Amino acid sequence: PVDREPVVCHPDLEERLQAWPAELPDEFFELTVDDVRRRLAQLKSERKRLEEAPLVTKAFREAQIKEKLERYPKVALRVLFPDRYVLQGFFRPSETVGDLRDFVRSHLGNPELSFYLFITPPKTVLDDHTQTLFQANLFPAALVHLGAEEPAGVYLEPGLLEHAISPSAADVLVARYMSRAAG
Amino acid sequence: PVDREPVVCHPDLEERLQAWPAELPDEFFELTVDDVRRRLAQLKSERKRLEEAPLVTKAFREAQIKEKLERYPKVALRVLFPDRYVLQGFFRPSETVGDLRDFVRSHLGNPELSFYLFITPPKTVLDDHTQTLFQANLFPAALVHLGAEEPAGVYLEPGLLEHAISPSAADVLVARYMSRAAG
Amino acid sequence: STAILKQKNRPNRLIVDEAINEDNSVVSLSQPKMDELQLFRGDTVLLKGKKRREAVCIVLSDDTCSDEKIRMNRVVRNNLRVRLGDVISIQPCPDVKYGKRIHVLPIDDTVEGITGNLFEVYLKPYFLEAYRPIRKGDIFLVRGGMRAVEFKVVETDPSPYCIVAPDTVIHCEGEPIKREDEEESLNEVGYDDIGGCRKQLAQIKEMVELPLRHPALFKAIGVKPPRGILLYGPPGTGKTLIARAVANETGAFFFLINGPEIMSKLAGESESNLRKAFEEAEKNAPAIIFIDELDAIAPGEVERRIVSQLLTLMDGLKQRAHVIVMAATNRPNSIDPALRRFGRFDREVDIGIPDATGRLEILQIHTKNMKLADDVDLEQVANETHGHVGADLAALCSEAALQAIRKKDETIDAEVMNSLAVTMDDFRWALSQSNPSALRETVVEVPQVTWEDIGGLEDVKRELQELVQKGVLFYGPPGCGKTLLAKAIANECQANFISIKGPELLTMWFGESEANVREIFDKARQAAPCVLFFDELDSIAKDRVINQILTEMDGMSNVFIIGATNRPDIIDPAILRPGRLDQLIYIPLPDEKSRVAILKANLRKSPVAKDVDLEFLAKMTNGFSGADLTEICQRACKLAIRESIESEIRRERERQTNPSAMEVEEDDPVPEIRRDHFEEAMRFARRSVSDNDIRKYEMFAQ
Amino acid sequence: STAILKQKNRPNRLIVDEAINEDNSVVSLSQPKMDELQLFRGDTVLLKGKKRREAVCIVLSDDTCSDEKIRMNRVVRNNLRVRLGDVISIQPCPDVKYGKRIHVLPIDDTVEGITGNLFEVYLKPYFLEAYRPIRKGDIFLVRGGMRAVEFKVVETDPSPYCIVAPDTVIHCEGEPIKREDEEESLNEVGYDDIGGCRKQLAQIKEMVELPLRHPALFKAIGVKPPRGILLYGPPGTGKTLIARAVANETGAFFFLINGPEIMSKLAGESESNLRKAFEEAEKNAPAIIFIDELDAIAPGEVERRIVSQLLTLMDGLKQRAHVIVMAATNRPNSIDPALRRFGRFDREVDIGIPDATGRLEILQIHTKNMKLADDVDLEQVANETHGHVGADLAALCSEAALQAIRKKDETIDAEVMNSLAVTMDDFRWALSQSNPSALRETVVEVPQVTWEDIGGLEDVKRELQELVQKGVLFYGPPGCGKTLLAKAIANECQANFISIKGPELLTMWFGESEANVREIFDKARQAAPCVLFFDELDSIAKDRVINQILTEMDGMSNVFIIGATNRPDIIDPAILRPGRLDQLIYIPLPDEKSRVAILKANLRKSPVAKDVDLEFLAKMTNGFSGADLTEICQRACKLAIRESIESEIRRERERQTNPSAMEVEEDDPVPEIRRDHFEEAMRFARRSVSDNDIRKYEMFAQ
Ligand SMILES: Nc1ncnc2c1ncn2[C@@H]1O[C@H](COP(=O)(O)OP(=O)(O)O)[C@@H](O)[C@H]1O
Ligand SMILES: Nc1ncnc2c1ncn2[C@@H]1O[C@H](COP(=O)(O)OP(=O)(O)O)[C@@H](O)[C@H]1O
Ligand SMILES: Nc1ncnc2c1ncn2[C@@H]1O[C@H](COP(=O)(O)OP(=O)(O)O)[C@@H](O)[C@H]1O
Ligand SMILES: Nc1ncnc2c1ncn2[C@@H]1O[C@H](COP(=O)(O)OP(=O)(O)O)[C@@H](O)[C@H]1O
Repeated sequence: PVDREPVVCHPDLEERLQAWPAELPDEFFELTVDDVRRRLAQLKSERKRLEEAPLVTKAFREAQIKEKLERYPKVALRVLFPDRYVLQGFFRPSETVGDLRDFVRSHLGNPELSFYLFITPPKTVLDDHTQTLFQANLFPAALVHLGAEEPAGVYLEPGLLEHAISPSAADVLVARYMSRAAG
Repeated sequence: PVDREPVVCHPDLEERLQAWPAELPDEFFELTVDDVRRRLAQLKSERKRLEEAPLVTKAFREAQIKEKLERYPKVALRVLFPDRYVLQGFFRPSETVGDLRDFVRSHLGNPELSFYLFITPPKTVLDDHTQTLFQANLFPAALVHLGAEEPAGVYLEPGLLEHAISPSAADVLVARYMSRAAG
Repeated sequence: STAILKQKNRPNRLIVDEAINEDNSVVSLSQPKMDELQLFRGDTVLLKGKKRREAVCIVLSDDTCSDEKIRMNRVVRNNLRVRLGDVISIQPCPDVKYGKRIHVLPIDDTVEGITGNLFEVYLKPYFLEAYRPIRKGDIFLVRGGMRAVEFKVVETDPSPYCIVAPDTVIHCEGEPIKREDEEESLNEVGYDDIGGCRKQLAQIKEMVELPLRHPALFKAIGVKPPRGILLYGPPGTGKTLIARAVANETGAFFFLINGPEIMSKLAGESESNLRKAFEEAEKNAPAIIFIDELDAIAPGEVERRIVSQLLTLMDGLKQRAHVIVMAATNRPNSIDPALRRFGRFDREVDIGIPDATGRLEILQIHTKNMKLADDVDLEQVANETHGHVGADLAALCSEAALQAIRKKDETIDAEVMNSLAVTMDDFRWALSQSNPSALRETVVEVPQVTWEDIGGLEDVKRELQELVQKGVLFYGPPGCGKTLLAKAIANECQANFISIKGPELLTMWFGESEANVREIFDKARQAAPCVLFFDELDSIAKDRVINQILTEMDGMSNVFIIGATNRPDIIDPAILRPGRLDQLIYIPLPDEKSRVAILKANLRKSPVAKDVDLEFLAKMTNGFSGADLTEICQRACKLAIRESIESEIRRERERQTNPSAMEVEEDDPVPEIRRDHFEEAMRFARRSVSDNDIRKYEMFAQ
Repeated sequence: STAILKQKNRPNRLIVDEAINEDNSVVSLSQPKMDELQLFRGDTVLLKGKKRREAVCIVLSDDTCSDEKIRMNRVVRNNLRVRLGDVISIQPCPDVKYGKRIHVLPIDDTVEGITGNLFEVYLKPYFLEAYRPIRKGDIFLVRGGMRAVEFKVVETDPSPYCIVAPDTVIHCEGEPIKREDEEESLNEVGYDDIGGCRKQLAQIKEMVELPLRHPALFKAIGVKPPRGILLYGPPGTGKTLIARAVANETGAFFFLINGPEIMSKLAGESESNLRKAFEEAEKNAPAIIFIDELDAIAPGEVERRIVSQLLTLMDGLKQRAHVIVMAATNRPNSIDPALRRFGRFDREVDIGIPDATGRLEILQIHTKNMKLADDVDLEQVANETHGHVGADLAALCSEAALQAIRKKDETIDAEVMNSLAVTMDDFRWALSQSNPSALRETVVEVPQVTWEDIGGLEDVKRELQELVQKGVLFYGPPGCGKTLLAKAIANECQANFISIKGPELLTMWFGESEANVREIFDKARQAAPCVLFFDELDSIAKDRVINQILTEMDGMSNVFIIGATNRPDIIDPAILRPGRLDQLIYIPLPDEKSRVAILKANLRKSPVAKDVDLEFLAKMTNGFSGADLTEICQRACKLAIRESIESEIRRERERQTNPSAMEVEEDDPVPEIRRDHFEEAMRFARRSVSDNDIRKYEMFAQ
């Protein structure tokens, strides 16, 4: 079905020549008169929200899920290796966790190795290969850590390490699908 | 899987020789002092119920469904024909509507005829053959009316009409599974 | 002898309760009771009351239903001639013969105002393959065409009861029937007609149900019944609705005493009316006496006289009289504490503004007659509709219904009226078309504005400064400082300020009736000294409101009052009589000098160009108001900052080649606001006054 | 210059809000903001406050979060040295180096009372493959062993921040650290420690947050802040809890004035204490002054003197003082109306008994430290626990925790304490073991009981009849008519009756402290004339309660008071002094004659046999009480009716052969209650008194 369109990035490969972000004065951190005026309106609205107790309906949920799936038709996933290397790939929201694990075994140093994926903090391991990326909160874009029983085994792959790119470049592939659709 | 154990009953075949139910005096319909005392306790409890607003949890629902399915492990269904004849059969709670429709085509005058089943009042036709008897509220024991486009077609079957029994007898088959389990 | 039957027939002896299923032929039972009687779901049962009247209903299972209890709706309860709490006897009757023919006729008052065939509209789909059990004398109802039509069953073949088969012939020949006394209206109020509060009802039922239904057993039970109850909350909450329903469901007589209405009548005629009211209730007892708006009585001589008379009648009611007095008001505090003491009104129930979950109930109640489009989500409306009490949502559904009818005799065809569907857009319309902008969250404030902050208007400033240190009407083009002046006063007089727009006085649907009119003045009185500021007095027109304002006004004074309008021509001059507000102050568009002062005042907060001529800004901007002048300066800054950052971004990037380079003589670019910033910022729009109008403002005083 | 950065960095400029996720390293953002910054879920971000202090947190998406807002918990807010509403700057920092080694030490006061290895218990599972971002100086917490332990990060390699890899070495060598002033306790109250009311908090935040946090901008904003607020509801609702949290989250100084405590002190010392209290708040301003139990002050000379002093201090607080006075009580009505008027206490918030949904929040808050068994359903507990305020549920979780510990030094091993799991049975125990049977729904009643209804006790009846037409203590075996006599009095005296059992005075967990003690007397006073009846006075023992009863008692009188006990030996004799209650009336088991009268009275309602000898029934039943005598007659009827119906069923069936047969001389079988009915009905059990006891009752008076 989908094109994975894989890439690999590492913090070292980032140019890291960037100019320092300008340090900020105390003025930036203090509020305008209108800020207070707006902040008050936040408290008022939240108060009124709790008072009337709006109805959450099953029709609304299904409608919100739909408009959410339509907003992000393609899901971007990043598997972070213990060696700091990052494996990036694209997925459909209805893709499973197993589909991700198979995607990992593909680019590995060998499929023979046993491993596991998890999200942090705290450590939560994904046991369910049936589970979709949507209900696993891997949506729309998520970072996943790769664990293993014998981590000395998982090097990812050397050939891909030659194709490895800058993290800032990997984001420009993602930013396309985030601010806009597939093209 | 299950044994349908079919039977057919008709109001005519009921002995209908039964003595009249004793008419009741106005005393039976007027309240004891304690009745008022109990009725008041009903209002109090219902009031307190609405005040504290008890939590309905998904865990409780699934638990209640389970204890409900365990209480009535076998479902009894009665299909009422326009000719007043009643077709009785036993089903599992997880059986579908289609499984019921197939059960009907079996004992018909011919499977070639087109028909439909529905529950009343009001008239609600069961379009879903995937739907289980549980979620169709055919549980634990339900009466279903049999409709057709050309009702002159559906006679049920003559051979079964010879095996047809009394309605009071058909209940003794059901009462076994209602007050007690399958045996 | 007795305990035998009640023990022998105990499985068949049940008590009536409110039903979830609103269907006519459906009654509900508990699953264990269903099994105990060997009852299938959808099976036919027979019910019998003390009245000897029978009924035939289809039985369904209910998980919420108690084992000892049976639940049936209004339709069934009346056909059995029983009410909530009453005892019935039930048997599982399988036999019932398919009707060969039946005879059914409509009730006259329900069918008023329509032409058509009521069979094909109402009765046809109702009886089609529904296999409904039907007995003679039964009165049921069918809902459609913004209407609920009652039908009476004249006779059945066989009798008394049968069921309607597709082979059954329905005979509709005849004339609409006059009502009978024994059968109460189903357009008469009941519990099922009250949404948004189940709890408040349960509290009331708990107190008044048993004393009203059967006081003699409630006597021996030993517990002491409440003599009176105070219902409170805003108007249109269902207080009067609740009183009528409770009295009805209990079968108790109902007497309404309108607080203002009884107060109008001359001295000695009023006292005589209370006495007649209570005496009539005692005569028709068990009865409920509902006093509407109690604060119109006991919150002069005759003032106390009727109150003392009331206290006598209240204290004059012994439990044996079987009378319970209900009273409604806004807050219990507005009522004389002598009433709220023990023995008279002991308990009080709060009927409040319903939450979102509650408004859904109210909607569902009032849409029951009308056919809804599939795109209509009522729960979503419930979230969109705020601050709405029952009367408002009822008015909402009523209006939204009309909108659909507005697509199109004085007498309407029943078929098309029934086929008419109400869409969501119809609701969105009705929710939009008429409503404030009321409640409104009126807030007391102490403005920091001074005379300095207001540019120009020096001739006006001096005038105002003299008046202090009876009222004022500011008028002129909008945005020239009407409101600013009002606060400058409040600050100088060192008083509180209260800002209120005109429609905030009015309710939803721009109702002329306003209780809140005095409520503003009350808080204007609560705070003191205070400046009451009416913004857009011309908005009072959506009459009764204008007068009741003048009354409250004159009633006090220290509270100072200031009106403001951009359209003074339509303001009723009666509010302008010298005794009320002397000064009429005209605030014009800021002149050339005033604009310079205004522009300066705004531009003092950020750097400005060398080439910019403020006097020239006062030229290129003239028809400008203060609101525009303060806006055009904000846009200029916005254009100035966006220009600086895109320049500042441009540099950050151009440093990527050589970060290491530092140039000391090269300094930071200084942001400046120049003429072409204002030139470009002058576009945003628009809102100007006609030159004709200016004359009307000048020619006003007269 | 300013507006540039705020516009330029606008995407990076966010405001702090309360967080859903209670994790230490987790912050939440809105999805659009997440995308705008090109942030992955679980990615690392850097936060910076005005204090220059940084932090590194993992970012997650939140649908409930506003775009302009960021949400972080207590742990993060303190590490950034910021509070709710404050402004922070955020950047998506990918780089962060995996920690080579780190150094972390515990805080001394949190680790008090335990031995063990805190690494293997707390820090080990916390940091294991969680890849948590960590910066120096950070103080986080780990929960376990009925305890929350704070850990401080001494140093990181690299610095200032790093993340903890499985390859990272955690250095725990050292000594527990003393606290620092700049870091507030996380065992200090906050919003996250308040469950059951979100709304009431939002109302309070709305009023007091901005005036306390930055009054100077709130000044220019123009709106007028409340000078004082009245919190009301029953005790243990979180009122004092709320006051401490609000003052804390706003960074405002907190001063508690205990109502009774300040009232004790001698004349002139009290007035001096108020002045010092307010002056100190004004000195440490912005500040919150919390007055606990305000009704202990303003509901003699010095009585008014301190109230007038209070009114001066209240009215003496200008907005510039930056002080907001909070006060708590039961109901606003109990407070002097002079306080509740505008300008002093304008607004009042209702802190009530939480609903079921609310009690779940409270439970979740107090179970956070303890490890729960998998079989524990807290929401189901919430449904089971009723009428519980926050203090009760807190006491519930505290007790239930102990029960598990009760399976087993003065100083406990940290490992086993942490591994200890609390089961549902532990909760069911704790919910069972100690609690009434309080609230209790006390009901006023007017009993229809007369002297006639009471059999025997003629010697006692005459005595009581003489006393009327100061108090009485009924004592004797239970079920002989103690309560019946009390009502016979109320009926003869034509007064109201109030029945209350002993533990109803006590609260849950049988708390000796009772506010409700006077509350009974209050309603006993509300009604009048009234007979106050204390049932089971011996149950007062689960002390302080006995006295405060005597006080209230003597304080009035017309209210008549009657005690009753089946165990008078343990009743404190101080309640029995002649000045309080003279008559001590002993009610014995009904004698042989009395039993005949009792049995007759019960059997008069249904037919009786020819062979039955009532005097013989009085023989075969002696140690029987009135409760037993009325019971044995009910069983006899029950046996009589069951026998008749099974006979009546037997006939109905035997008529199936020949229905047509009618026999006129054959009559209906007449139900009768005979001797062997009573003989058989005598089994049901049991509850008898020792013959020893009888002497103790007779030998009582002395
Ligand atoms: N809880 C409610 N459910 C349904 N309708 C309501 C409710 N409350 C008010 N209404 C509508 O508001 C109208 C006015 O109600 P009423 O009780 O007569 O006035 P008030 O509430 O001011 O005493 C009624 O016609 C009724 O249709
Ligand atoms: N004379 C003035 N000097 C300075 N600013 C003014 C003047 N008149 C109006 N403004 C600006 O226009 C806005 C609208 O003023 P306001 O008095 O609230 O409306 P209106 O005059 O229509 O009642 C204010 O925010 C104020 O900044
Ligand atoms: N809403 C609540 N959430 C959590 N705990 C609560 C709540 N209300 C009360 N408590 C508990 O009750 C105890 C007493 O609270 P406090 O406010 O000091 O007394 P009061 O509520 O009588 O003013 C506190 O220790 C607190 O743990
Ligand atoms: N002297 C009596 N005569 C008749 N019935 C009695 C007598 N004493 C007790 N009873 C019965 O016993 C029951 C318990 O009486 P009560 O006075 O309420 O309890 P106690 O005497 O233990 O306070 C009552 O319901 C009453 O019917």
